[PDB]
Amino acid sequence: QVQSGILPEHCRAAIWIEANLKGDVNALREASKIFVDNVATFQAKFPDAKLGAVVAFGNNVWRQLSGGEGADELKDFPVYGKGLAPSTQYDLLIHILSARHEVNFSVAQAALAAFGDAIDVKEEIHGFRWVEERDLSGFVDGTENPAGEETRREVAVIKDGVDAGGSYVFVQRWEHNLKQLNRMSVPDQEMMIGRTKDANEEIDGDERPVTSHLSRVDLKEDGKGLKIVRQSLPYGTASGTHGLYFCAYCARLYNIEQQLLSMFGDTDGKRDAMLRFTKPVTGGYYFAPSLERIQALG
Amino acid sequence: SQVQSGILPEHCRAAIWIEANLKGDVNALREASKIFVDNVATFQAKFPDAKLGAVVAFGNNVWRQLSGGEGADELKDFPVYGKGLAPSTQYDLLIHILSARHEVNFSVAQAALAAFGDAIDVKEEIHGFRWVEERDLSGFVDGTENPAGEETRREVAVIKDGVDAGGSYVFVQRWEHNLKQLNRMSVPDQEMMIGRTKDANEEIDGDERPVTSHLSRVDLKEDGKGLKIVRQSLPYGTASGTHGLYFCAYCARLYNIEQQLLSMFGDTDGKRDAMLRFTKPVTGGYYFAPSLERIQAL
Ligand code: HEM
Ligand code: HEM
Ligand SMILES: [Mg+2]
Ligand SMILES: [Mg+2]
Repeated sequence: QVQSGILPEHCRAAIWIEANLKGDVNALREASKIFVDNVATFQAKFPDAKLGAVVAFGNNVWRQLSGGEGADELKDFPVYGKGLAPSTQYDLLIHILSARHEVNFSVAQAALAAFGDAIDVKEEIHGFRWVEERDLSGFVDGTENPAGEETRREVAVIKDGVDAGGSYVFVQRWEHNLKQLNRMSVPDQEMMIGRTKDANEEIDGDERPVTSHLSRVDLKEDGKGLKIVRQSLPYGTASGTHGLYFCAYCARLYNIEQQLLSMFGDTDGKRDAMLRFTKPVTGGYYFAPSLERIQALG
Repeated sequence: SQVQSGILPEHCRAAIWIEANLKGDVNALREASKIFVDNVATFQAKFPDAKLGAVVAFGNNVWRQLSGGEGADELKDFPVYGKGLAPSTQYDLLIHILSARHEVNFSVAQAALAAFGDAIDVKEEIHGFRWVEERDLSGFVDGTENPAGEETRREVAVIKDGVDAGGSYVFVQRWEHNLKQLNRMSVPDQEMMIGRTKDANEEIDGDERPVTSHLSRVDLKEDGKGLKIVRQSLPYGTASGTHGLYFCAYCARLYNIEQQLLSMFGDTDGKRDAMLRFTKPVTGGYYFAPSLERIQAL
């Protein structure tokens, strides 16, 4: 029932396509069915790829396609920090991930064929897992991410109601200034992230700055962590633009927003220390329906 | 005389090519090249399962200065062929990294950039990927008649004796495929354009294909002896944006490559390669890849 791209762990490669609707919103109905059917066919042709994909929709298009039912939390991505985190809300998100980039590429071509000239691609980003699953900063990325299908479902997949089997998705492309990073001592970098670099051990929350990344995003409400399922990957070229393509799924948009309010100064006036070397340049919220809901579009 | 490690490996899944001009004193390339090949050895030691190789190669002007004009008798700036049908974008430095792991290639690319630093101006960085069934993005298998096995590939690509023993000539040319234009062609028309059948990759007899077919352009014999080259080309690009083939070939004789270019681009018999109906080259350069010992003697 859940779209196949939310739950797989440890993908080696991904493709994200962000697009605006140029034509009739009804063109997205048949296109989405064709695409998720294509994904199933590719899974059968390439069983070792552990392929999955997600089609997700921006607020205005999803309100139209759903007749206003459900997706109670969905909204256009606002700026956070009054503009520190920009807003680039689009109509359509396609997320493809697997162990084999060459399979992802074929699936992306299938997606473009399905939607045709109804969509205007705003960016297409090819993510790759780097050495030791580290972000390009050199810090391991993923350690506290929900692990195993059971917990990942609990965090990311809506349990009941009209949206059962769906998920909220957030995507935000960051551009790393690695020269600025390399000007910082390793201890300074470690206090910026909140974990040690080589060994990847958490620095005690009582002993690290409240601006450290972990202090910004490891949030609890009455002892209950506001968890999300991250699917982020490095992207780019060594000599040109490079960074992290951040992607997160959650059964509640709330959990993602609270982390963004924290990181970008809205909650307590303090900003994530990572902004000293990297910055976000896109941002969008999308709703990923269940597969049954996609099939019911037309 | 040891060959650089990136010339001979077969069926690499991923590559990075960096093309750059010299910004500073050519003498800066001496230590930088020695650092780079040492870095390559380090990454081979750290990631034995990547089966990494790399090549540093030099354009005519730079190499004439670094070598004092000795050897590399065939090296020259890449000319335009076909009066401009093949454009010329001769740069000073080529770095070619290939392996089983794109993420290791990326680290090696970063090492190259750190070693050469501001002595170079990067003109393009291209990330190649092997596609399904080793097909070019046109859908045709690419590599079938490439020299196979270390012994034959050495014979074709690696200079055997003299001052340049262990070295090789390199040609790189980036192509931009118009897949929409390709898909307007019937499969039989496409097969007459290439000279092999599409699905089964059977060679079409030379008396059964047009003289403009790719194979008729490049499968050249002189007194019965084929003018062989070692191709390392890979697909590159995004599904929605620029995509094509990054063509790369190694040969102990630049002559073999040039004869094929004169054929493809109309200079030999007034006919040109049928592939120009859907794809076009947008860069072109010749480089000399010295032996590893010669790099140590820089
Ligand atoms: C440049 C952008 C980012 C980079 C390089 C980055 C990197 C990291 C690293 C190195 C960790 C520690 C290891 C781990 O547990 O995964 C981490 C953790 C985490 N990140 Fe980020 N991150 C970025 C952006 C974001 C954003 C935008 C959000 C949320 C809106 C976020 C949410 C989280 C969460 C929830 C954790 C787990 C914290 C914990 O419970 O310990 N990250 N990230
Ligand atoms: C868009 C650019 C190109 C594409 C898509 C392409 C594709 C192909 C394909 C599909 C084959 C047949 C399978 C094989 O034997 O590998 C082939 C063969 C070959 N290509 Fe190309 N190629 C391109 C450019 C070039 C260039 C620029 C050269 C030479 C300068 C070249 C030289 C060769 C050679 C020598 C062969 C082997 C021919 C034989 O002996 O049968 N190719 N190529
Ligand atoms: Mg924690
Ligand atoms: Mg032949």
